[PDB]
Amino acid sequence: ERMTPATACIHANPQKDQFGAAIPPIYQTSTFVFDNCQQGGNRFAGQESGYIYTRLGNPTVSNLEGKIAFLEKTEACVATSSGMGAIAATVLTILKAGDHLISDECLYGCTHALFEHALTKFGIQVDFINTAIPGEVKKHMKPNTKIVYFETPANPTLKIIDMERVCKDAHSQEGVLVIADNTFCSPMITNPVDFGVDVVVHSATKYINGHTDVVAGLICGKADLLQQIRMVGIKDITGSVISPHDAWLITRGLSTLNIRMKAESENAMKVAEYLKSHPAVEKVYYPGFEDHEGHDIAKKQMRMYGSMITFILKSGFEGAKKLLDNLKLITLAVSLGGCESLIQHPASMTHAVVPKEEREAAGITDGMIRLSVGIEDADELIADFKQGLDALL
Amino acid sequence: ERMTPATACIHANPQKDQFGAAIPPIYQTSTFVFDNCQQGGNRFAGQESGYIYTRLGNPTVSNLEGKIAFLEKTEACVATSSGMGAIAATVLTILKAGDHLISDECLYGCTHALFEHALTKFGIQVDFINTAIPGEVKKHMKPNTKIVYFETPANPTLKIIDMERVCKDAHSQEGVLVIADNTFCSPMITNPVDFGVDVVVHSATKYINGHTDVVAGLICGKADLLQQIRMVGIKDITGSVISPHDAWLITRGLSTLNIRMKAESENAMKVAEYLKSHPAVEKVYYPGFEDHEGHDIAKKQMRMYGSMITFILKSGFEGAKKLLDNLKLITLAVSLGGCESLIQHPASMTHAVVPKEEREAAGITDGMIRLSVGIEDADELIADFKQGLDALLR
Amino acid sequence: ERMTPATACIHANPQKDQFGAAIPPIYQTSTFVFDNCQQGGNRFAGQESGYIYTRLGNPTVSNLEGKIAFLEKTEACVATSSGMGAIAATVLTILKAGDHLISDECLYGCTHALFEHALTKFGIQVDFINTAIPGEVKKHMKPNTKIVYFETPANPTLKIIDMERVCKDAHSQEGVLVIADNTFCSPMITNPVDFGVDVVVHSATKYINGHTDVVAGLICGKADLLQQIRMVGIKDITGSVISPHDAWLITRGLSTLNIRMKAESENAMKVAEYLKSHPAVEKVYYPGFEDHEGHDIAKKQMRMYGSMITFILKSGFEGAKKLLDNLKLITLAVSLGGCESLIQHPASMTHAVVPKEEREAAGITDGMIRLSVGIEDADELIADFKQGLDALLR
Amino acid sequence: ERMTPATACIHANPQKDQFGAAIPPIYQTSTFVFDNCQQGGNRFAGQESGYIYTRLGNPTVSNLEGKIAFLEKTEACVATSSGMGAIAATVLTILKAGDHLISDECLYGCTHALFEHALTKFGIQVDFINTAIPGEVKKHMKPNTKIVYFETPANPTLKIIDMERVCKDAHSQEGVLVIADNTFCSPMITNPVDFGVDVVVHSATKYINGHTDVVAGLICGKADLLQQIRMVGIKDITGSVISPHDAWLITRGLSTLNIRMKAESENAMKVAEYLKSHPAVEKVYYPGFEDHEGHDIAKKQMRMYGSMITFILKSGFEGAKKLLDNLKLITLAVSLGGCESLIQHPASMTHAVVPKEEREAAGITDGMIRLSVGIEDADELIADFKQGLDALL
Ligand SMILES: */C(=N\[C@@H](C[C@@H](*)C)C(=O)O)c1c(COP(=O)(O)O)cnc(C)c1O
Ligand SMILES: */C(=N\[C@@H](C[C@@H](*)C)C(=O)O)c1c(COP(=O)(O)O)cnc(C)c1O
Ligand SMILES: *[C@@H](C)C[C@H](/N=C/c1c(COP(=O)(O)O)cnc(C)c1O)C(=O)O
Ligand SMILES: *[C@@H](C)C[C@H](/N=C/c1c(COP(=O)(O)O)cnc(C)c1O)C(=O)O
Repeated sequence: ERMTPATACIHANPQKDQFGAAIPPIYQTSTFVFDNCQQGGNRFAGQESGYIYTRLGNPTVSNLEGKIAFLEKTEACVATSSGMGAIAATVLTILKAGDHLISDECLYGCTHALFEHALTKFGIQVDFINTAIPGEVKKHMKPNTKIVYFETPANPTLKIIDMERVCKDAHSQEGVLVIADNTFCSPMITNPVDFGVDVVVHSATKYINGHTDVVAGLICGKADLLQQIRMVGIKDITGSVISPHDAWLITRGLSTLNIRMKAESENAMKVAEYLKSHPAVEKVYYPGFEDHEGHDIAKKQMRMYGSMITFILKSGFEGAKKLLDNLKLITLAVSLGGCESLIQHPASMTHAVVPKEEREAAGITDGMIRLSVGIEDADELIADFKQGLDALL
Repeated sequence: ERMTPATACIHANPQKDQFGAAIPPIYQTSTFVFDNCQQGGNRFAGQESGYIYTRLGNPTVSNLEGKIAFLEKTEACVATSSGMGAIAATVLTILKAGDHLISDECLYGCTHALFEHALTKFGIQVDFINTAIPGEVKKHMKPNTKIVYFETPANPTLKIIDMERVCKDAHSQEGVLVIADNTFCSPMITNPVDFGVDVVVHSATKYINGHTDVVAGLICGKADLLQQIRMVGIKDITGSVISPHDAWLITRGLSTLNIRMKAESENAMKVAEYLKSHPAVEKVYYPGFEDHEGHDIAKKQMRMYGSMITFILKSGFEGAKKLLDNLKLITLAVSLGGCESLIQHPASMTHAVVPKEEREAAGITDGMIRLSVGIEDADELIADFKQGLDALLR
Repeated sequence: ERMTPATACIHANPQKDQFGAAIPPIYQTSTFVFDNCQQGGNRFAGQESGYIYTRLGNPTVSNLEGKIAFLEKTEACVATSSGMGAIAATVLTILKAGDHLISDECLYGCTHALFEHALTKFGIQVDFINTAIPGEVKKHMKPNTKIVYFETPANPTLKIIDMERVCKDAHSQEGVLVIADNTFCSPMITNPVDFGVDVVVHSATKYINGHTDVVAGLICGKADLLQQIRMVGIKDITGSVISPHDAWLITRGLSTLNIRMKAESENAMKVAEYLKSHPAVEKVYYPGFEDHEGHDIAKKQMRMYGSMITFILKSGFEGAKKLLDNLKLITLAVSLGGCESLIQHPASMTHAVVPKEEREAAGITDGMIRLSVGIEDADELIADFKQGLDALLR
Repeated sequence: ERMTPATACIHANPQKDQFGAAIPPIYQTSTFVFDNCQQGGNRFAGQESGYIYTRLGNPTVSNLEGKIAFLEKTEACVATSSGMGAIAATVLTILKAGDHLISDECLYGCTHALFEHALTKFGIQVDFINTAIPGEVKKHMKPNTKIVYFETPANPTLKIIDMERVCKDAHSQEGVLVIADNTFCSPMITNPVDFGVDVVVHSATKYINGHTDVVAGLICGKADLLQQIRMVGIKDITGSVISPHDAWLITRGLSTLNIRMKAESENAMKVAEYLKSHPAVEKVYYPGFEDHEGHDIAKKQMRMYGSMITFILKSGFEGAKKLLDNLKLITLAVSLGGCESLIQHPASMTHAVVPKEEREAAGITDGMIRLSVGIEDADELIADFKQGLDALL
């Protein structure tokens, strides 16, 4: 029986330090000494194991990578210095001028901009579609289609996508890679490779680190493709090299990932249910609600329903600013997945970079408020909302 | 009068900490709290100053950036998580499928690969020329030429390039950006903008940090272009986001940059002179040599001659391995610019990724050794080469 | 109503950062700049707030201190660079040659040594008694008695001490300080001041940091006494100055203290129950057991029963070694309170420094094993003991 | 021939990391795993090498310790979490109630308080004398004398003490240890064991780290005494355990110690000479001046004259505040030995804790200004003083 996820966030990929250090040391070194020239030339040629230089690989970073690969059930993992770097190192390794990419239209704002404006200036063709509609992916495929990409639940509407149905369509022609951004679930909730996904990416800045003090990304997938991503996407094209110090903080944060995800999902269900019945609140989105579109798909793909909640007030945008400015426990900031509860307004903040018309076509409204529930006491979270919401009348 | 470089590497871009901290604290935070929504919306719309999220900006990272922009005399500076990321974020922001790039053919191995393989699969045209030769730049210019790129002294031959000349040729046509990789010199030795260069990049992993423990890059230039590089190159395309903890370490390392560069240059002159008169050595490339090509150019562009030394042994490849395997003080590893002296063999190590014929055309032979001298005692360094070299011969 | 402990370990003592940093920066600075001399002179004379020098105070260290003082319900808290430093700075500030100290005889090995050997060469009188036994405290009180000191549950037998009782006896004479080492419980399980305790110390190296990567101590109590401990115990006598980088890591670790203590206590109840019914096990000490001595006292003093479990194998010393050498998931090392489960053998390890007869008098036998349960899957933990224990027997 | 000091601040005590890390990794771990119980019990008994727990020892900390021991030419070194901790762990390991200590009266203010008030309440007898006067030490010895302690140059007057003469006197009776606080020189300037000193201490917060961001101390001396200091002074009495992260920063700072000390001493000579001829300045103290008392002893004991300068204005204390408040490059703060130049006023700042009468009996006046010169450009340092001093007229 496979080591459980609970035990594995601490003990997968055990390290062997020469002194028996309980916590493996931090390899804050840019470079590694060769014993002789032959060894150096063998490593550079890929003929001998061992380290060379921190943009190419680092033992502290590998420690984190093997733990994550295990938790995602993939052969390998490549760590980067930001979720965007993980995304970009992946798609810029795979694609070239002439290729085609299909993406869900509801994405993190910066990923949407990368696909709409950067890839298209490098000669890559992109389609933005609703990949939650059965059959939509297959309808937009062309012979040169190389990647189908999506986020579920989506940032920030929490739209659910049936991953297995998307993979069926994408893999109905040879040579297509399906990439899922699994940031909002984390590996404790979902393992996208279960459903046919080829590559899984994360902003490790969010739940995996969980402590709001590290910006970093992760790429999980087959070893041969990830070796290409490492030697092309990381080494030359993005240069998104994580600091070994930051990787060591993420391994530290990872050790409480299982207890954090459970506590945050439990609190989120209580908070979502509270929000739903407040008279000032118009609509609440939470994957665990039975009336949430794709709830049955969500239950199939997610072990817990997450700590992300998106909601709309009956007083709209102006209502959203008043509530948000008057919260006393919940913190006003972007990002998510930390131990403290955060909240923000996607149309003027995380998704302001996406043109309104594209926002709204994807279901992102100007009234939406996006909340990431931490591990505070749930009654005190509810009480902060009550006081803030009662003031709206 | 302008704050000298010797004071500025400690005191340029002074910070204001609320507690008066002598060393400004480490902002190891991914996100920043808004006082109210209007302020957050305003910061995202570029209408109000203040911070948002570390991929977009961070106060510790800005501290290092302002210090480097001052030292390079540029309006702005963008830090990244690797010298390659600085190069990539810069050229991927500027160019688009269909553009043309001119580069010196003698570059760091990974940059040459970035240019030869990655840029060309994205529809960019690239020519590798000898920009040190009068006329080559102007002859290769095309209507879609956007960038002229070079390193001087070059990695690893230490070829000197007349920057003023290259800039006048590149800028004889409108809309061309000249980009210089100033890593081997550091801002203490050269400020390439003095010669007309538009953008200056660095692998801050080398001399600037100077302690062999951080991988990071810097981009220095005008505010307009660097604001585009930050919003496109960093934010979307590379995601080469420097760690605030590493930026703080670079700032620490930067405070001794002036005394390290001086001490390393002084050592390097002694070591280069010793290598040049050793019977096992065919050739020594050092910018300080009076005979060497580009010496008057190197002298006009460099305040010090640097601590890089490249040399070729008369016994070739096999001789290089024997010497590098028997060195006891000098450290065998890639990288450079640290306090400890480092040495390596470019054809099988840093430049093994470049096809042999491109290596050979750029003067990278297989008898070539590259050395980065640190701040050890110069006599102990020369004695390590003496025992290593004598054994080769005897 | 008071902020709950579950919220307070993240949000008590909120900081105000000038940039709105969500995670307050690391003040890794030794010294602080004065705006003018008067201000500096005023801060040194205790007449003006603000910082001076990190041995004397530091904003990152104050952040952790205010968070812990809130969690323990004390006016103040002083952080140190080790649990021993917290103990030493406290007792070396209070006592002077000629004073008398009463301590429970069952203590952490190094504290017992500090007390038995160091304090006594400095002219302090020390008696080690069983403070869990009615009357022993009052019977040993002398006119010069300054301190009554204990740990509950005790390291490593987990003996429970009725704190309210000990305090009423100690405070039946004027001028006595009761000091409780609350490391095994953490502020999430017990607030010893609720029972009349004056000073609470911790090895923050254990549960509070909770990630096995920091050595640090805390002292919690009244502002008057802690101001003396900071100006004498820390500043001159121990020089146990915590690193701001480590304090920041402790603050990070503290944010999950509530969910870790709950998860570890829940696991520990399951693991203790399994050990108790295993035929190779003679005895299991766990505060949650309904039969065990001091259970109603433990229940009144502890919100949770903790994750420490101590047990004795019927095959004694040789059996303990075999079991500890064949465990595959539980980690053999000293320390405790981390996310990973740790185990060790007190008579040859943490308490080997205490003369055998003192160990034996305090109930530390050589068949005794101490376990600190972490947050792994409870069934995997029990399966590691099952294979280890079955092999012992078979 | 012994590795030079220049080379040794980088290369003494070379480490062997399993991956060949050029910069040895950071052992930020509180504890170490035993391979078996027997190994654990052997280490605890002092019968087997290897690590146990970070208050007892740590590989990153040992790296720093062996580099320092080499540079000081002592058998061993114990690192602590502050210079005061180094001092206290040493004297509290050696002494017991009934013992006697002789100290120079001109000391860092906090050391003076430790000796005057803490040791005396633990039954230790202390004499404060001018140890620069030939014969003074011997005159105050008693049968129970265990330690003779001093600082040279002294903080903050820069009084010079003939170490060899002090050691002769102290070692004229059996069982006496001479302890020198060598913070103001650093091991690049002086190695006190050359002159008979038994134990050398440092505030590594100053020059050795040299970057004003770490508080830490160092104890250098024979292995058997330092083993006692480690197992009693550090383990139980002070608990002054340095953070491995801070030890790794100090090894990093140490690598530029030789170039820093030379540049700071060179700048200091220029600054002291400038100050000396300014008409607003009454008196300048600098060990390199030929009229400095004990100049000949200083030349004998110091390879360079240091970067510390103490001076007095003809406008006294009020003059000192005006100059100090108007310096623009020099930084107003306590501490010293960093890359930036610092300045402070000892009577109201570092030595305010010492009663006036004791200050003045030791030569510390209310007019003294203490300056620690960094590596800025010397003309710009002089120019900051010129503008500040000219304003005093
Ligand atoms: C992280 N998104 C953030 C921050 C941008 C404002 C959020 O929505 O608040 C993110 C990323 C990019 O990862 P980073 O480069 O910021 O580490 C990638 N995927 C997802 C889903 C998100 O949310
Ligand atoms: C360091 N002294 C300082 C700081 C106190 C104000 C200075 O004079 O400004 C010092 C110490 C103590 O070392 P730390 O505990 O501060 O690391 C010990 N010896 C000397 C000579 C001094 O100066
Ligand atoms: C590669 C082996 C290391 C190194 N040169 C690096 C370097 C770069 C890239 O900087 P990063 O390694 O990504 O921080 C860019 N510019 C120059 C000139 C470099 O030398 C080598 O040892 O040569
Ligand atoms: C010693 C082997 C470690 C540990 N107990 C530590 C501890 C201390 C000391 O704290 P520090 O190790 O200096 O941070 C003080 N109080 C208690 C109760 C402790 O347990 C052990 O494994 O028992």
